[PDB]
Amino acid sequence: EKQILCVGLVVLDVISLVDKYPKEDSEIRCLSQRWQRGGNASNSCTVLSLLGAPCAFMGSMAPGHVADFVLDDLRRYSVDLRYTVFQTTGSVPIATVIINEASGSRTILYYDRSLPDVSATDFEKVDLTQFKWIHIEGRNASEQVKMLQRIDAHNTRQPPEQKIRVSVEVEKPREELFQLFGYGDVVFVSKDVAKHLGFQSAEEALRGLYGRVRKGAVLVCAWAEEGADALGPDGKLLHSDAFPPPRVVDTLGAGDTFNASVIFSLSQGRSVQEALRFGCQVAGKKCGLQGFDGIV
Amino acid sequence: EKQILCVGLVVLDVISLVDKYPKEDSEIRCLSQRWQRGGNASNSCTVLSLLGAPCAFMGSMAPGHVADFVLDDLRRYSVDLRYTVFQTTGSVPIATVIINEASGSRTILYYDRSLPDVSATDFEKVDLTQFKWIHIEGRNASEQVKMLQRIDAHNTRQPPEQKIRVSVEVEKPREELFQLFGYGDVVFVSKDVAKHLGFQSAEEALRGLYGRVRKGAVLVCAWAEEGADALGPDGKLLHSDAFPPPRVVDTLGAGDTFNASVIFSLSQGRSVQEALRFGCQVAGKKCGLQGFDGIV
Ligand SMILES: Nc1ncnc2c1ncn2[C@@H]1O[C@H](COP(=O)(O)OP(=O)(O)NP(=O)(O)O)[C@@H](O)[C@H]1O
Ligand SMILES: Nc1ncnc2c1ncn2[C@@H]1O[C@H](COP(=O)(O)OP(=O)(O)NP(=O)(O)O)[C@@H](O)[C@H]1O
Ligand SMILES: OC[C@H]1O[C@](O)(CO)[C@@H](O)[C@@H]1O
Ligand SMILES: OC[C@H]1O[C@](O)(CO)[C@@H](O)[C@@H]1O
Repeated sequence: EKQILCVGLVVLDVISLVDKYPKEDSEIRCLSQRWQRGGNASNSCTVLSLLGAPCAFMGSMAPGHVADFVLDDLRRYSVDLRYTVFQTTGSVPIATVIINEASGSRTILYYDRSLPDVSATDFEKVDLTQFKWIHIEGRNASEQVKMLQRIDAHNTRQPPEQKIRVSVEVEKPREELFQLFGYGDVVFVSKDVAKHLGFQSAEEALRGLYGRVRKGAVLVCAWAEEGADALGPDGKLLHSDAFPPPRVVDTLGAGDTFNASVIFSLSQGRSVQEALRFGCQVAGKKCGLQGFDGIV
Repeated sequence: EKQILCVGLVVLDVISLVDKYPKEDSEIRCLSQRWQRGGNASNSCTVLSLLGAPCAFMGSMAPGHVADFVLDDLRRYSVDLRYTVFQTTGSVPIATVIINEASGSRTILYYDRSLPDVSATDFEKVDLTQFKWIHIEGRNASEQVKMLQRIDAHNTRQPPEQKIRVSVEVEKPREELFQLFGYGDVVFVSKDVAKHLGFQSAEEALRGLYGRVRKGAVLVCAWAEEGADALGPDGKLLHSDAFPPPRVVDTLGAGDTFNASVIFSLSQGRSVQEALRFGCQVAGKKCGLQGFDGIV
């Protein structure tokens, strides 16, 4: 089977579990603290690997002990690391994550460490014939548009059944990312992006943004407890309710779990309605568990 | 001049500066992140060194790069490290500190790493003749009571002007620490401890706890924006208003700055009223500055 490639950034999540959300200006004893490999596209590889899809991760890396921790972790999941881009400057970014044990909330303090991003030129080296699906985590959009253009160009020269399917995620409310709406077969837009653009529900977001996707695309917007919606070319609004666990313990990476699961379901040939439901079910199962392993 | 000894624990503060206090379940970009040597008694040594008092720090240490960072930092301040207790298990504890750039608040998530504490037996090795003042950060009280007993025993055999002056801090609302109230010439009790015991002001706390200190002792309770109070044997309540800076930027270690400053003022022979005022002034100056260096 051909692999699913994810392009994005691995992050070191340094996770502090507390029994309540820290009141400002207090001192609180943490229940525990752990390191966990993170990053959106990186977490999606974890879930795709767990679901049984061969996959490859492409991101920048800076050698060192943090590098070794996260790369060792990806290897444990049998994620193909062929296209790691080693950088000679900067370092693996760090996210300081507070998990409220009472609600499973996650609050993320993020700190850029100036690691250079994967470039269009880096991407030119990928052997596209190896992949049946390529997922791109939106970050340095002007370069990513070039990567997406290279995939399109490849696709024109292939039969309908050998075309690489493409998804993109637009998760941060940053202007430069919106151009990515117009690329890919599947476009994931976050609730945060939606709300930043003045939309109040997944349905408003989809109706209000659909005109920006490429002809034939499916636009997907997950909305936490309210489930997830999608809108395709036929104009039909699709929805799944959320499937919460009996007790929500850890929502760090729930959206990434949703994304990977939708990608997997669609790549298996399932309908958008089915993918939305599967996505919500796996994400909801993940929320009732620490980390990712117990989803299967 | 004889030194001032502080017994306590060095902590690595990993500090994230943000422009607002993180809303639960959000993602926020940090303005910056830095390492800073911390720990109560450890921060007090920093300030005493800056004020021009020769001092020594005694705490547990676990070799490694964190150790090297904090020990190198203490050496920069010319703090005597003769009595470092090297441990072969556990590691230097880590405090994850969120500083709200808008208010200077500090919110501390603390994570024990099972480093063994300094013991009464460790303390027996100290050459008491070297010190004119010994400050003890309240932690493992049953052992610390033994250290305090050894200092008392030493003192009985010395002239009034060669007696070592002693202070203790009771900062955490933990039962085992309250026994320490009955030791030392100067007893610092925190606002947090006071409020945990049902007191609503520094004055209520002092009137309500004075019966627990040893005959002749001065009990001190700092109350942030409301200044600091003290109560000695003569029954007179003493007070200084706070001296806030024009802009409060960083209150991490303000209490430790207050403690060190009161200790310094008293060790120089100043009155309790003067020490309280000096303590409030140096602390307030420290609050308008990142870290400690600019206080002098
Ligand atoms: N609290 C919850 N209860 C039940 N299901 C949830 C909950 N939160 C999220 N989900 C499911 O996860 C899907 C994706 O959640 P999303 O709103 O994308 O969270 P996220 O902030 O992107 N997670 P993270 O990857 O850490 O950023 C939602 O559509 C739900 O189906
Ligand atoms: N916001 C403030 N404005 C002005 N002065 C302050 C302020 N906060 C503290 N101070 C001064 O610092 C003294 C000690 O503050 P305290 O209430 O002990 O804070 P703290 O929580 O122990 N600091 P830290 O060492 O990080 O735990 C107070 O008595 C004041 O004199
Ligand atoms: O992108 C930074 C952060 O977002 C996440 O990927 C969650 O989706 C975290 O794992 C990572 O630390
Ligand atoms: O004791 C743990 C924490 O308390 C402080 O000493 C402040 O008084 C911090 O510097 C340290 O990280």
